[PDB]
Amino acid sequence: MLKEGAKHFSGLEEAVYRNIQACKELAQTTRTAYGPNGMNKMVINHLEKLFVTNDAATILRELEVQHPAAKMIVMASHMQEQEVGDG
Amino acid sequence: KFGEVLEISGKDYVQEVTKAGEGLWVILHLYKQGIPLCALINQHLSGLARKFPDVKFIKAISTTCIPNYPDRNLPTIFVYLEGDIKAQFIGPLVFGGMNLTRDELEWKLSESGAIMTDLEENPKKPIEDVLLSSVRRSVLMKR
Amino acid sequence: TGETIRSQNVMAAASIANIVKSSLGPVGLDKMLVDDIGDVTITNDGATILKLLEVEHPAAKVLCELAD
Amino acid sequence: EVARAQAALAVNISAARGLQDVLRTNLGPKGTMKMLVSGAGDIKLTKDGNVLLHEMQIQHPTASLIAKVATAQDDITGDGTTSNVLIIGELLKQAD
Amino acid sequence: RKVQSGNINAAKTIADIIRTCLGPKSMMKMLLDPMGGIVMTNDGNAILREIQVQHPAAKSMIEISRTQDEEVGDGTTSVIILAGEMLSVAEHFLEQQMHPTVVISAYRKALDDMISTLKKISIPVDISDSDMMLNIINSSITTKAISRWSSLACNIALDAVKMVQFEENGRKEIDIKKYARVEKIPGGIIEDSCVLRGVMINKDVTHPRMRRYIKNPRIVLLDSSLEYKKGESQTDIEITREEDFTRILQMEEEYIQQLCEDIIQLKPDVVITEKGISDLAQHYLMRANITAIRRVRKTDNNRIARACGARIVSRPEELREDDVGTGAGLLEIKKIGDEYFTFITDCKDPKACTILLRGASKEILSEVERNLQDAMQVCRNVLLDPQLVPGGGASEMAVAHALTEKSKAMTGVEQWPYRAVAQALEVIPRTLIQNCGASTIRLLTSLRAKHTQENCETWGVNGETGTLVDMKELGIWEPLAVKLQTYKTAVETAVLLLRIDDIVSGH
Amino acid sequence: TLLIKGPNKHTLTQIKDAVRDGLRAVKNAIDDGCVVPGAGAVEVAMAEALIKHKPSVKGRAQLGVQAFADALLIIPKVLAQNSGFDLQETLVKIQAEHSESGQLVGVDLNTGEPMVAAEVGVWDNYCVKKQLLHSCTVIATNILLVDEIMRAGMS
Ligand SMILES: Nc1ncnc2c1ncn2[C@@H]1O[C@H](COP(=O)(O)OP(=O)(O)O)[C@@H](O)[C@H]1O
Ligand SMILES: Nc1ncnc2c1ncn2[C@@H]1O[C@H](COP(=O)(O)OP(=O)(O)O)[C@@H](O)[C@H]1O
Repeated sequence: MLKEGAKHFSGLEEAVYRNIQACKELAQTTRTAYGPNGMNKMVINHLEKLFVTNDAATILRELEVQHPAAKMIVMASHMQEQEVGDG
Repeated sequence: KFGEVLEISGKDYVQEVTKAGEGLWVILHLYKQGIPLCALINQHLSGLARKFPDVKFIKAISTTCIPNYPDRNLPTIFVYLEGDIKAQFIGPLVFGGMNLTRDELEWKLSESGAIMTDLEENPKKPIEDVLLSSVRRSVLMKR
Repeated sequence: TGETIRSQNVMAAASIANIVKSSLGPVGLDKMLVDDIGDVTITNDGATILKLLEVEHPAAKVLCELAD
Repeated sequence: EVARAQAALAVNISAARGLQDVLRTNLGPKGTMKMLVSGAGDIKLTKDGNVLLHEMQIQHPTASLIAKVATAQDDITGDGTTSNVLIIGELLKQAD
Repeated sequence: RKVQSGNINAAKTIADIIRTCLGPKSMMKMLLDPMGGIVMTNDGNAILREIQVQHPAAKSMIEISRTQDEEVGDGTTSVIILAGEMLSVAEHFLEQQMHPTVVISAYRKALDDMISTLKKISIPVDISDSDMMLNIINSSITTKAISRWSSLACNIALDAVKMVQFEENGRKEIDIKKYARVEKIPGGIIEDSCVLRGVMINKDVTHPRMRRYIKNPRIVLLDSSLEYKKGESQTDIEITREEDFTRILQMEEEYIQQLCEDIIQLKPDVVITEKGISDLAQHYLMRANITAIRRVRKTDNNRIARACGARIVSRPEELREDDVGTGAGLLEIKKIGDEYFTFITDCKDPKACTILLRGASKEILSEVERNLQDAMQVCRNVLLDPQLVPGGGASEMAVAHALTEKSKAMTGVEQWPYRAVAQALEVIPRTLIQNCGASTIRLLTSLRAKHTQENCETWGVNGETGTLVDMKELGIWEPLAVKLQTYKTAVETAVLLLRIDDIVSGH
Repeated sequence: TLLIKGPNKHTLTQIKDAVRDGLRAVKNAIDDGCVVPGAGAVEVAMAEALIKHKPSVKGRAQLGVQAFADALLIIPKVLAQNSGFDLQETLVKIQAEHSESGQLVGVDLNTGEPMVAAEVGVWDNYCVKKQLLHSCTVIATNILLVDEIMRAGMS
């Protein structure tokens, strides 16, 4: 309208909505694990081998997100991975 | 070796890359019927060729290169040497509309840089702003 | 055909003759001519108008030739 | 080609009000920060006035000229580019 | 009768653009660029030059305005407004019966009556003292400029104007454009600008070897015919080998010996040369008791053609025994500043002095240039005719009243167009009142009722408040030739636009 | 040398810009010797002096004086709105506190109560306010004189 060019839906009302819904949708594809259970997920990228994994590290390392709210958490995840072992 | 303007078709446009020698700065003008700007450019080139016979000027009807074209191929000029492009021009915005009298030769001398005859002067440039100029003057006077 | 092209030639001759009609005698208005370039020429002479004018009709062409 | 009305002042007041409403939540220590990203995904956080006004894509030419004039007078004192568009917009609204 | 209507429509459209740009309290226009730019300015000439139209009448009016601005320099805005007003008041009301014959005679009679009224109202003035001229210049220049060093600039400009006049012989010809330029050199105090001889020499003279010092010799400049040519008119010698290069030295020695035997008795110095510089031939040339300079641009050419009077012709040798170089001229290469400067004093064609100013950056250069330009223009417009008229909006009312009285006394048939063209002169006071911000009807009625008593023709409208004030206490005066030229140009434009019949095409 | 370290991101440039602005403010506060209080305690007194103690008696001048004085109270209103309180209650409270006492009353960003900014530690500059006023006047002056906007130009 004055600043953006019909690209993003930001303004004075998306704060209490999209900034939380993005993180909710990002975390919804993760609560299926966390615990000794058999919830294997197949990963298809460039190797073309069809392999199933269980940890969320390899799942997040292959998913490509296009949102700053979702990218603000992968940095903390990588920092925690570099610091201690699990977590 | 050249000082006249002739009409070519398609064979000369291909043979110029082999007939030119010692870096010949050839110029090709796409003429369009029904536009006085093309006539003015031709009248200016008729004198520019006699002023400097060290290069070559040719004219061609805009119907050879890509005949299936709408109304986007605006008439302009194309400078070539041995097969390299030196920033071609398009549209009448670079010329200055129908108020061109002594800017084409200056732009040509600035783009070439080999036959400069003391023509390093700056153009008239568009009108300046009354607020930015006043702000700059106040800043210069305060400091 | 026959009586149509003759009427067309007569109309063209009348149209080309109704141009220098308002310029006969010492008291007359001026006429402006453009060369489809940008320059304009103001003159009120019949000979200068008949000499500097485009033509495309055969009857008008032969009339201008006879006038010259 | 021919225009003899008062729509110029109207659109100028509208652009001034829009520029004042766009930048008005960055005053005081309890303000909200802003982020800018477009080139190859470069996250850049900012909250200053001149830094924001110098790196933005404004679609209005009058607002762009106003921002340029405001930034051209920032090399005099320290930081005075902020808390300026609000008073100008209020004065323009009162004049209108 | 549709071409005249379409012409006056475009004329009024062009005139109704820069109408609100007159007086001290003028508006400001703004032009947007198609790429995404916007420039605000309050100059009518810039808007007229940056505009693009397609009607021949608009282009003719633009060319007429440009010619009027280039010839005079003051009064290139109200002409179009007056022409448009006269057209809209005459042709758009007196052409319902189609009679374009008596209108030309009515316009000529109105122009003659206006000229007679403006000539029978002027007051004489004296040019003996200098304080009155400076006061008039300061009052006429107080428009929209700075006020800090205007007195010294105007005094220097008046001195340069009084010193540049020397071509008097009965016609009073004054040329200051191509006769006096401006020089700039940074460094030093800014309070030292004055007048000097002025020689366009910076870094053109090159002396590799140290020779004698130039005190007060007799320099006689020649021509420029010693470059990379083939001789006089034949191709017997051509610069192609080293043998020809070393024979050129002997040829030049023989030529200078022939010149010395012909007409060399005052021993000249430097000569104009466009091509010819080396490390061996130049040494022999300097040893041949002669010097030569190079690197000549357009400014040096204009200087040697105006001050010295050098011409361009195919005749380097065998000239006049008393052509140029008559008088003792000093040429000491001073080291003041940082570049080589020449002060050619007392030579041929005197009264060609230039200015000498030492400022700082480019802003000072531009401001002193525009100050000198406007002051010289005002001085030339004032000295051209020692007659002043009280402007502001007092002479037009008296002219209109005299025209109305003459029309009522003659009792003619064509009185309607005469009255229409006489009542179309109150546009400037109405525009001034509208720009000031007051009533344009009551003020006009009061001004019309005031200009009809007994001995009252100097009461105008103030351009800063909006009240009627006498011109004898304010100090607003204008020259006489400018108003006459404006009226003549307006009448000629109206006559040219009124004598247009049909428009066709040709080659 | 002011050596700084960060957690390897883009906040280091922000910290550098902040310390540069702080150094600039310190340099500006050391060239002069007069420092006036801030926290929104100068616009209220200015408006009170422009409204009450009028320099002259003229309706035409007052029509502009009132508009210029009513536009200087936007800073405290915006501050109170961004702090999380009301807009008119704090305004009339500060007005009553300034009318009853007579000292420079500031704006508190904690409880919304009128307090004195001359005893806490909030300070400002001197030439900054003058430059801001000059810029605002220059901008507001060369805007209302716009007549018409035409579509032309080629360069
Ligand atoms: N102090 C004043 N009192 C009365 N009239 C004034 C005063 N100052 C300027 N004017 C009027 O304003 C007009 C300005 O004309 P100007 O815009 O200079 O014409 P141009 O654009 O053709 O040079 C003058 O004709 C003059 O009569
Ligand atoms: N410690 C403080 N307490 C209350 N208000 C403050 C304080 N510091 C600054 N302000 C307010 O912030 C405003 C200016 O903030 P800002 O626009 O960010 O510029 P700056 O960063 O130079 O202060 C001032 O009007 C002032 O009232």
